[PDB]
Amino acid sequence: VTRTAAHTHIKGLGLDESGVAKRVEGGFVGQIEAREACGVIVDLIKAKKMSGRAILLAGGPSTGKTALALAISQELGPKVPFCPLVGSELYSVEVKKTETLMENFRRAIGLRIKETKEVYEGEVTELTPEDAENPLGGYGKTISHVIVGLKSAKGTKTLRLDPTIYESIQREKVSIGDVIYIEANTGAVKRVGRSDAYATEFDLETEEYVPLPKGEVHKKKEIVQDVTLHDLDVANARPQGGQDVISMMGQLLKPKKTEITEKLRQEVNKVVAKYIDQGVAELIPGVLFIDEVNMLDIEIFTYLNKALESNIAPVVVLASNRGMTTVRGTEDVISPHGVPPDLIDRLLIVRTLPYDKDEIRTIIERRATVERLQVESSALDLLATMGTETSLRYALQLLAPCGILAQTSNRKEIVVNDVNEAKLLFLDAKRSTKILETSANYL
Amino acid sequence: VTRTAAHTHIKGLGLDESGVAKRVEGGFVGQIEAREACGVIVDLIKAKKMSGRAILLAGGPSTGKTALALAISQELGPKVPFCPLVGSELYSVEVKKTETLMENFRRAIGLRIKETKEVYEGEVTELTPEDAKTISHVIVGLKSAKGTKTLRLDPTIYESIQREKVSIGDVIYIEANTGAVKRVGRSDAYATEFDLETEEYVPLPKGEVHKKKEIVQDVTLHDLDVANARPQGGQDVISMMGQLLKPKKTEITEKLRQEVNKVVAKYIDQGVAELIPGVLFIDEVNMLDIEIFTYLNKALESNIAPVVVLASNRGMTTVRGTEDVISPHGVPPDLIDRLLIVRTLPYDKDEIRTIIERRATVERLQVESSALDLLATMGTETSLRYALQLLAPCGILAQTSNRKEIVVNDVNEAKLLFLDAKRSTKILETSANYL
Amino acid sequence: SMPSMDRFITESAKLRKLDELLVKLKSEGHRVLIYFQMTKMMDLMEEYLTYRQYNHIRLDGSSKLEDR
Amino acid sequence: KSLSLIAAHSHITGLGLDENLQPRPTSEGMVGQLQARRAAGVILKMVQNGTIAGRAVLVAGPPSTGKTALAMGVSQSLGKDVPFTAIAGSEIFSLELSKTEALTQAFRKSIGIKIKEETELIEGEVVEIQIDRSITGGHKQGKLTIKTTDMETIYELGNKMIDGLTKEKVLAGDVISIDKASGKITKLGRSFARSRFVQCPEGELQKRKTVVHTVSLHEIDVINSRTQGFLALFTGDTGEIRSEVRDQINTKVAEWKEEGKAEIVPGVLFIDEVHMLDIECFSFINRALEDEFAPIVMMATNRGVSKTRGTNYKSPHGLPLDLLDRSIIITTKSYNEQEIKTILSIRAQEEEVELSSDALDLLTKTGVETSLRYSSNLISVAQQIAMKRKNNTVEVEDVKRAYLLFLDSARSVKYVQENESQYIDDQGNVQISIAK
Amino acid sequence: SLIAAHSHITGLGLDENLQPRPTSEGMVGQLQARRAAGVILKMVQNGTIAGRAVLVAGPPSTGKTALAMGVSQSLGKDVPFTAIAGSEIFSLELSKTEALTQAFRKSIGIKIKEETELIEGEVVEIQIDRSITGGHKQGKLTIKTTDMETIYELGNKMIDGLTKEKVLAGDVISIDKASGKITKLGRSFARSRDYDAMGADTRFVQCPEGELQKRKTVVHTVSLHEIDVINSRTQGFLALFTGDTGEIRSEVRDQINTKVAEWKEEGKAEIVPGVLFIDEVHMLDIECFSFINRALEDEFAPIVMMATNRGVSKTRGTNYKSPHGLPLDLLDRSIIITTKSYNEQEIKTILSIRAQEEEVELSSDALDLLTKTGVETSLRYSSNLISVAQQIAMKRKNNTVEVEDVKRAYLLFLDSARSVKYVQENESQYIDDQGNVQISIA
DNA sequence: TGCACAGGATGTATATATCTGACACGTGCCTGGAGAC
Ligand SMILES: Nc1ncnc2c1ncn2[C@@H]1O[C@H](COP(=O)(O)OP(=O)(O)O)[C@@H](O)[C@H]1O
Ligand SMILES: Nc1ncnc2c1ncn2[C@@H]1O[C@H](COP(=O)(O)OP(=O)(O)O)[C@@H](O)[C@H]1O
Ligand SMILES: Nc1ncnc2c1ncn2[C@@H]1O[C@H](COP(=O)(O)OP(=O)(O)O)[C@@H](O)[C@H]1O
Ligand SMILES: Nc1ncnc2c1ncn2[C@@H]1O[C@H](COP(=O)(O)OP(=O)(O)O)[C@@H](O)[C@H]1O
Repeated sequence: VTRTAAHTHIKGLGLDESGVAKRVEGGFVGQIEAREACGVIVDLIKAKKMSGRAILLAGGPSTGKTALALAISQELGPKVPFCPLVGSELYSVEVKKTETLMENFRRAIGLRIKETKEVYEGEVTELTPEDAENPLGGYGKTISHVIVGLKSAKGTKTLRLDPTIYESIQREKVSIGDVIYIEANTGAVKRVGRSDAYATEFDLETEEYVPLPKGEVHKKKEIVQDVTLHDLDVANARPQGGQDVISMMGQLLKPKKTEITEKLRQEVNKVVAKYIDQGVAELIPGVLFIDEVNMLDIEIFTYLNKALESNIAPVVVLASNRGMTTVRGTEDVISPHGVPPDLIDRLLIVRTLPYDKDEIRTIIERRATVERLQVESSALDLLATMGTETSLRYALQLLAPCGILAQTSNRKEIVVNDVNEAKLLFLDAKRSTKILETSANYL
Repeated sequence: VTRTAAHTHIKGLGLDESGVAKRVEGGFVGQIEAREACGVIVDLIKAKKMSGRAILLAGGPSTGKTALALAISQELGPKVPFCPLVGSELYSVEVKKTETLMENFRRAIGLRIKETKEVYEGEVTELTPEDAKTISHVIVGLKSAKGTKTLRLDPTIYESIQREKVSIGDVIYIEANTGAVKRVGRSDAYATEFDLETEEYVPLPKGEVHKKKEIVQDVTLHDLDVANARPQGGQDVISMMGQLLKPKKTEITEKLRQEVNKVVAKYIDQGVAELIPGVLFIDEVNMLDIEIFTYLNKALESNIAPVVVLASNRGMTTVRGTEDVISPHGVPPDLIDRLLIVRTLPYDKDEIRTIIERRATVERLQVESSALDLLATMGTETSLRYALQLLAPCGILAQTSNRKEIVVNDVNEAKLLFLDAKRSTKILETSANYL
Repeated sequence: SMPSMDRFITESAKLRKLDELLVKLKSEGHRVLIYFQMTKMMDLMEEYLTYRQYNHIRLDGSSKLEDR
Repeated sequence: KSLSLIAAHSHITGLGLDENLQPRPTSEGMVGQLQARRAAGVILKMVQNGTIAGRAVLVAGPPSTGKTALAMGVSQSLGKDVPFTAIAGSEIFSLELSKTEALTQAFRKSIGIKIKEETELIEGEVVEIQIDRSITGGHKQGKLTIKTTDMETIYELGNKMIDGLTKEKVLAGDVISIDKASGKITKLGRSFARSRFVQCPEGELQKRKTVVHTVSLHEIDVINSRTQGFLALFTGDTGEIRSEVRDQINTKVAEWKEEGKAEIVPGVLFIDEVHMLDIECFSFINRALEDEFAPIVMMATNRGVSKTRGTNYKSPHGLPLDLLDRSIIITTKSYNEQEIKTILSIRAQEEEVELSSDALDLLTKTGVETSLRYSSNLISVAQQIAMKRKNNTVEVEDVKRAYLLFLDSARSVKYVQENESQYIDDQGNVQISIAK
Repeated sequence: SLIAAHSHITGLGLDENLQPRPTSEGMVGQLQARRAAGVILKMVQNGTIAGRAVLVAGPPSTGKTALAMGVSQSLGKDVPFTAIAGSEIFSLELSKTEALTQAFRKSIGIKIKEETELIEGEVVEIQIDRSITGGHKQGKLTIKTTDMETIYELGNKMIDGLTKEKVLAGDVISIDKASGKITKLGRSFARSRDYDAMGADTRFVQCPEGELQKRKTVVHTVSLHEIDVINSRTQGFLALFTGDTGEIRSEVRDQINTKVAEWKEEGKAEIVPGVLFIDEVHMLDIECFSFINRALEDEFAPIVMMATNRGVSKTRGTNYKSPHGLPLDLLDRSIIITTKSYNEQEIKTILSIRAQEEEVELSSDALDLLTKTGVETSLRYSSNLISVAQQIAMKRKNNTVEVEDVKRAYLLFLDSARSVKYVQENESQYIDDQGNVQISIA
């Protein structure tokens, strides 16, 4: 019916109006202090005043670090942008890692714009061009004007088209009897389909039949758009959307990432500030999430030191599970969580704690509830004891083979024999390591 | 007014007509033997006969090597090519380093071309093409403030004229030798045909219609190699927007260089051209890889190689790119067998004082004689460059208190505000947390 | 991208189930009346019928007395 | 203009100095470091005089002791029109540009050219447009009535003005600006006629306006190089500009300077975290400072006797002695309790946070105990705890709650060290099970 | 095709109770691993859960890739099975994470349902109107059956499909509307007067009778990575074959995810997950493992199967040793299947199956000798000796491999151990680690 | 004796449905304004 994958039993942080976390609500069990700190961070993000704040989630493996970031993303809502990253994604072969980090920084700042469009639309009834005096004169096009007759509901208009508009008109392969849509902001033309006023069953090109557009031919409408700053940066960097030669050739070449200079970013910031001052724009800062932060090296950390001190950069959430580890790209420095101390000085560390037997048991119970399985109480106790003995994730991932083995025996509940058979068929890390130690030829 | 940056008190080697260096001449203080050797090298370059000769000048830091190289460049004059270079500039990510080395080698060989510029400009009064669909010719009549002139033109220039949208009454610009056509604008006599218009209006040229001039073109062989080896193709004269495909550098083959040499050798024999070899100067030569050092041996044995000047301030140092090769000045011994080494000696107290006085004179500062000995003692105690770089904060602090003369209190204040390397190192050792 | 018609039909569950019932009702070859309460609730339903090219006529409050 | 939420250096408006280059105890958002502020004022006068070039200034000190804030104060006190390029140390390791080429482009972005030119504009409010056209459109007759608050006129219109007016459709009551030579018509909006909104222009219709342009040398280098157009200034793929075009630009700028057609302005290139550069970058910087077209370079680092990158030996400040011989060093110091309290007060007033006096004393105590930046960061998250229980002023227990929730470095190191079996060490050995 | 190493395996050999038969479907022995692989196969066919990592480990020559091939054969068609090696991630064109993302998204299939109309009839009249340069093309087509007669309008693609495999007014054709396919079935009129240029030797068929137009419902499976490459740029269908899909941006991927969810909501499309098999997973950097640790937690993630044969070896990209060459973060979220070595009876059954596959007839004594030498040496050597002894068998002209043929094949070709013995005996003739050799024999 | 809480009563809110109600547009015609002397 539905697809579940290691998550989606979590719907939020699960707090009341005072910020006090319940013991079990919202799909979360335990970790009260971390959830309250994440609620404070959520309120700070919703305040929309700060810039360049950062927190770090530190804890052991399998303790709920990525779960808290996904709970923050669910508590914020879909309107606030959220860019999840892994630390290995910043190394690209097309552009340096500094530009990729700045791109992901600019990808987490949203914007909402009320946009006004001048629209000519209707049904094409007359398509008549007229010619130039000397078509082989070398300079100037072949034709001079194109007369287009458009008919909408309760209206009819005639237009004398520029040839440059007619290139986009004839690139869409319009004809007499087609409903078109001309956008005067960019010159883009959309061919909607054949009109339904004529016959239907005499076509061979699986076309779509559309009634006449309501209202007049010439229109003005207001459109609310959601746009990030990185979208404006890559739109101005590779210009596609005009009707000129360069904008036409921009759509045909193979795209490649380029080092966008800071001058373009200053110009985009100036235009966005003008749009905000005009009262048609609203700025929505977001969250950038970098999981497995220990994969970064010293150069990206040193650039991140500068990039957090700008006046645009969003809230950055990191995560790591290292105790005292040398930073990558260095030889002999040793720093907590693989994060250098100059970056550590600008953070706010949120500690995460391991679980107990009862918390493991109720987590197993809720994840068996989500996966639509029925578990007996003795099998649940055995699964909780296994989770304490080996791993929480190993007891989590043994539920579905137990369900398959129960279903092959024509049963609905999960009993102790299925758990024992899944133990015997499937191994964990410790038993595999113990087998590898007592092995013959590097098993 | 004038910008002074670490140099420009050096105007030459300060030699006499017999090549004997005076003690204070050309902005140079001391350093007799290195200046005389550089004068001999300057005479050898002005001989214009030998190819691939290399010298190297070695010494301590802040001792006058780069000043000597710039003095050589000032002694040769501006018509002789001089390509400055640092050793770290050879590592490019577009082509191999040997190609960049050969490019910088061929950037130091120049040419001199005698040319003639002929220009017609003025208002168009007559534009009558004649055929025999193909125009045979076109007759254009120009007009300026000193009279008119009627010219015949081939249809090739007529195509460029109708490219520029030239009508009757526009001010144009025609180059006779190259056929370049430029439209300046409409004449001021037609400024009242409309109240509001898109055309721009310019007055008549006050000079004659026909102008002639003799010019001398200076090019290098690398410019011809670049112009003959464009990978995408040619370009127009005006291109405000670049090409859709980005042209990067390419490994230029030996065949193109041979053909360029053949064409230039043919043009020299007619007396059109004149060949001026130059100097390739590479500073900080110890930052070169062993592969570039090996390719330099091949490049120095060519027939068209210029005079190469190297500088280094290392002692017995391991060569970059190797593991257990120890050679003097960071230069491998197979290369060291091919140059002549010029030694450059350090300075004592009074020459340091005289250099400080010279830089104070150049920077338009007035220093009391009591502060000058303290500045010289400071320079001998720490560094010459630290004493030289402390003159402008001293001048600013003197000008702040409405004084136009350097008082030793300003020198003490500038010593207190700005530290040298040794005192900063002593702060580094006697500290707890990262300074 | 122009507002689609299939989406106009799938974002409303009542209209979707009405389409599913009307497919077999038209396959049976029948006659059917539908009652409404809003102006636009039948104005959009006319658009659905013209998408389905079904034969239909409309009677409401804005209709003149001769048309009835 | 210049949209910004709140920065970490947003409270600094410049160096706090008098006319005699002496630092005030607290002025323009800067507290303490009087010798560093006086030295930076001397460097600012060095830049403002503009008669010398190619000087290196190194700012060194412990971390979180006013290093980047001094550069921000210098940049704010510099004013507009003077270039200021602020790059990081690790930004020059590109994939399509060499390190020396990236350093050359960073160097040549800090020298500007001042060109003053005058144009003619027609700005006013459109009263009436009368256009007469034929059947085939071969000829068009036009009359335009335009006005200001002081004059009225009617213009007989040509063909190209008519075609430029039907394009970018103008009506009555609009306020437009027309350039005669280029034919560019800009709609400034509508006038004050209800029947965006822009007040009607006054004075003469045809004004002569002089504008002063400031163009960096790198833009002229990109434009004069014929391989790419001016769009490479925005796309960024300039791709290893050659040297002969730079020599031509230098000679042409020196030629323009004698005839008075242009003026040279120098700027400041600021390289934060200069210890991340390689040895070849240092060797290029050693020769890039000895040129007439060179700015004043400010470098900042906090390393003390660290390993130079690309070598195998340790050097003071992570820099070789050749670069340290060409530089003058400004040293910053640590702060007392009163400087920390004043800085926290300024940061509280910047973020619009009301602090009680006892909360300020607690923040000062935990600032002199651990770090300045930790106590600066605690204020904005203590204010959310204050607003959660519906209170405006931040009290003592809100700061204590924020201290309990968010950890600092010294507590986290101890919590890691007591529970080292739960984390991955340098050998990749971890224990995940609780029992046994 | 040809005979490969795993060409004898058709399925996993399991009953309805997921209990492995000892000798069935080309797989013998290894009952625990076969039962576990059947459990994984039923988990995949369920299609409910996502992002499970399965690790197959053991000694070399044990049946790991054989188990993966058996799973892929039991999976059937229309379910994507992406099988890659560890060294294919490293490229000069894409990053490691981008190549891993493409390999992940190649294993998710989307089944799209389409409504089409089939037209089969006899062509009567063709009118084609084209411009002077031949660019703008339009016209009318008059087709008939034995009952009806309809005039259709033609576009550019229809005219291009007509002017290829040229129809000549009397051919019986079939047109699919949604696919744009034109198929010339044959000629029914058999005109006498014909031009002497083309062949026009098509078969004689009858004119079709009944309805001219018929509605039909068709389905097809398209991978997610195909949709990303198609919507990436203008000519993405060429990039599906040339492989020039350089670093597709994230906005394309999330818009594709939203559109796929919309199509599942509308009932148009359904999502079919698959299996991604990474053989020799130990040849991956730690950055690839760090990316896999987060890519396994997405909803659009397939069942990842990894196989390795390393013991406690060094993880690539680091300086420490880990079990199976994998860090403990990946080993925590993975489930391990352990394969075990064989007896002589399983070796004999394997050799008999491989001899039956290669059409090689063995005597009992030759099979016993091959079983003994596969017990002593590796199994793969005795598997490889069979065809060599077969060619020796027709070199003496008898179609039965005897003991002397196996003895001659053992004489001519060497093991791993015998070559090591000869090298250690004659070390002076081979180039060693320091580049020393003795070529002269005096 | 006063106050607080709970239950009932009523207003209302916003899209309907009928349903008029007074306005703006598509055809005749004839005579008077326009051309010519
Ligand atoms: N408090 C909790 N309640 C329920 N499930 C949890 C909790 N904490 C962790 N989990 C589960 O444990 C698994 C590992 O957590 P995650 O944060 O994804 O990895 P790690 O903790 O190693 O960073 C997740 O699948 C998550 O569902
Ligand atoms: N003989 C001299 N007379 C005047 N100035 C000198 C003399 N020798 C050196 N200098 C000055 O001392 C400085 C030494 O710089 P440079 O020669 O570049 O150092 P290095 O020799 O290490 O390259 C230069 O600024 C130069 O102007
Ligand atoms: N004299 C000062 N006046 C005002 N703020 C200061 C001062 N010194 C330090 N700060 C604050 O301390 C923080 C750290 O300063 P900074 O110099 O950027 O750190 P670092 O020394 O690591 O570069 C900055 O946010 C700045 O606002
Ligand atoms: N049960 C089996 N059925 C069929 N073939 C087998 C079996 N076990 C082993 N083999 C053969 O042994 C070899 C196994 O090696 P491989 O497939 O690379 O996996 P692994 O490396 O895990 O042993 C294959 O050539 C396969 O043909």
